[PDB]
Amino acid sequence: VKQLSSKFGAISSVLNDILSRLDPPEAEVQIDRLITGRLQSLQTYVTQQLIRAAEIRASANLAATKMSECVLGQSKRVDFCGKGYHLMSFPQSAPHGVVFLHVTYVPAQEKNFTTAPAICHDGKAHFPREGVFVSNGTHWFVTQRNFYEPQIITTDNTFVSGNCDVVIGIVNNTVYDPLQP
Amino acid sequence: PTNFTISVTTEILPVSMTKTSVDCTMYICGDSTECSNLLLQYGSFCTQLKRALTGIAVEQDKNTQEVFAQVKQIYKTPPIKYFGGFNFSQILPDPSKPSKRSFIEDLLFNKVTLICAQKFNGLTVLPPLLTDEMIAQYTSALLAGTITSGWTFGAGAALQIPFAMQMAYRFNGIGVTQNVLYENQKLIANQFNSAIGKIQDSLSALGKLQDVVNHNAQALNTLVKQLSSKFGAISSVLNDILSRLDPPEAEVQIDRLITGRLQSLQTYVTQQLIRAAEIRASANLAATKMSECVLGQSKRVDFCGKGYHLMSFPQSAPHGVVFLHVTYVPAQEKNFTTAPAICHDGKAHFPREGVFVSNGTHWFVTQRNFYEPQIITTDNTFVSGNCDVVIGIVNNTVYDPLQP
Amino acid sequence: GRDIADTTDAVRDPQTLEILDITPCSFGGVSVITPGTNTSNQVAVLYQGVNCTEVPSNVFQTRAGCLIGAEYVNNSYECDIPIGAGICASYQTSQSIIAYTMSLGAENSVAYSNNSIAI
Ligand SMILES: *[C@@H]1O[C@H](CO)[C@@H](O)[C@H](O)[C@H]1NC(C)=O
Ligand SMILES: *[C@@H]1O[C@H](CO)[C@@H](O)[C@H](O)[C@H]1NC(C)=O
Ligand SMILES: *[C@@H]1O[C@H](CO)[C@@H](O)[C@H](O)[C@H]1NC(C)=O
Repeated sequence: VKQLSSKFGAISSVLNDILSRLDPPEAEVQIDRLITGRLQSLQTYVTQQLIRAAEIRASANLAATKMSECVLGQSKRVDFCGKGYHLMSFPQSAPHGVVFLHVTYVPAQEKNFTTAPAICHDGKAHFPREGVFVSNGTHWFVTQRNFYEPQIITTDNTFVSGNCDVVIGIVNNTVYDPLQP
Repeated sequence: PTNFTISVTTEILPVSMTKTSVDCTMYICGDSTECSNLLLQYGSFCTQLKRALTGIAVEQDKNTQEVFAQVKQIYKTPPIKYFGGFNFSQILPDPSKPSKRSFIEDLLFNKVTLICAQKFNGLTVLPPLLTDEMIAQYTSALLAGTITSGWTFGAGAALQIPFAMQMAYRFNGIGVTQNVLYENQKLIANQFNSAIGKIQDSLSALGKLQDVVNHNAQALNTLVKQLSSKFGAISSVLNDILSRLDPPEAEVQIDRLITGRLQSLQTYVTQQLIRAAEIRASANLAATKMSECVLGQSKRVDFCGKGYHLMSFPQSAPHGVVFLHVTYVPAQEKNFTTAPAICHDGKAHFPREGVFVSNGTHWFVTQRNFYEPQIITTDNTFVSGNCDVVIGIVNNTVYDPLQP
Repeated sequence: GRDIADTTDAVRDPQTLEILDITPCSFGGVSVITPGTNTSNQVAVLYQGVNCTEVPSNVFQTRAGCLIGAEYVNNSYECDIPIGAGICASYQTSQSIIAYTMSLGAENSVAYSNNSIAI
């Protein structure tokens, strides 16, 4: 709007002050200047609007993908649906946009433990199926990766592969067989 | 497959771009008050390009933060340097330099590379906010967190772990059991050391950052070289016009030079906007790749390398970032006879975690990515239905581990 | 005489007949660092890529030009007003404008051992 009050080398800025004061065929060298300037201004405006439309189409595609993934399911991609282990996302409508409420899982209150890669019991190594091998000073337990829950060493959560002469760092411990009779 | 080959590949993505700040009033006139007065009746043309280039520079500062500034704390590595037999000495930085960059970095900053002639016409190159030392510190903090923690330091606090079981978890994440790492740890360490030693001879590609530098230099060279154009005027220098003609008759040639240089600057601004849109797309891809490959393990195919992805390591580059994708490539295949199910005592059996194979005489269960046969047992098989519906189901004995 | 930019770089004196190189006079950008009008009214002036022995209130020579009106400290805080080349400005003592190198975070060292995990 403000570019309509420029001169662009002419003697005025409005058409009626040139078409009623200047000559009819001598105002053609200034009406052309005003036309060229306003056409250049409109072309530059359309040019920046196209680039802004592309840069907002990219964000709209990104928002559509995270509405497909975080809201309509659970995503395993790191730092895509929040910061932590993603649980949900709730959409909220916004002016010219969308707001996501990413519910995530953040752990806390860690403790240090002593760790072994495998257990040599009865001359053969033992590896956990879905757990770790931690100790708090005297005895060894199997917990999960993301939550400390010490459980009794059992055949049911360990598998045996080879002997205990190849693995390095392997410690010796007993393995309870859950069969009394 | 009966064996694997650990391979380290190299991916280069541009992140940043050379900032430029152009004084549009002095570029066109320089010292002419009459040209500065003639430029006043052109509206706000000289302010919109300045605002656009300021946005370009702020965006270029913003692009580095999403890639590199992803750590709350600057992490350090204990000086023992024994991570399960894996060699990180070429990768971790050395204290014997003022900048503390690794070799692998020092081979990269040397390759990527008219003096003061662009300064006179009004073209200034602003320095980045983060210097090379701080980007190297960010990369070293991310890399030390990756070595000492794993994926745990990207989802909260940094939890310590040995490297020889972090590698076991990343082996477990691609469908291979974790006994493979504990029984081939020295072979995998030697393969990783050879694969990371071949990177120096491989790189000594890197043409993307050189293309970015060459394009950003050629645009400024063209902008300087367009000052010699006359655009129909009798001269290309304003002092020759102003020392020869009265301003009654000198408002035509200066006007022609003004309309020439305005359209010489506007096209430069628009191409810089388009090129920085491509650079911003590359920086978004680099930030997503850092978050998904460095701070975790990705299950997407051909995103963090070529093969089954284990881990990645960032390396700083001039106006870019280099990733060292470590993958799992199988080798040494064989041929076996397979069946969908096993008929025993009139009921079909299916493997819960493996395949059914035969070498010609006996039937076994292996994994899908590694060849490890074992005895047919009720522990790794489940029963569903009878031997009437499935086609191609063969007969074999199934052993139950209960003798008394 | 002409350089690669097709402009005058050298000239010959018509009387003494010796060559004289022509160098442009010094120029740069002026950036004003302001803590806020509602907060205070004292500003700092940053010259872009200009040595401090050319400009005619503590003088600081930086890779991003000469800074006038800010005091360098030897501590490190987070960035408030980014200046360039790792230098940030702030407003503390809320009495004067200070300049410092940015701090990228804290100093943490993960206790790696051969047998140590944290759960
Ligand atoms: C590789 O490991 C060997 C043996 O530990 C040692 O020379 C050094 O740590 C590494 N050598 C390199 C990186 O050249
Ligand atoms: C120009 O700046 C440099 C800083 O690198 C320093 O030598 C001095 O401040 C200036 N040079 C001279 C000759 O005064
Ligand atoms: C782990 O054990 C190896 C045994 O070769 C030893 O060299 C290394 O120093 C140990 N690590 C630490 C942190 O002491």
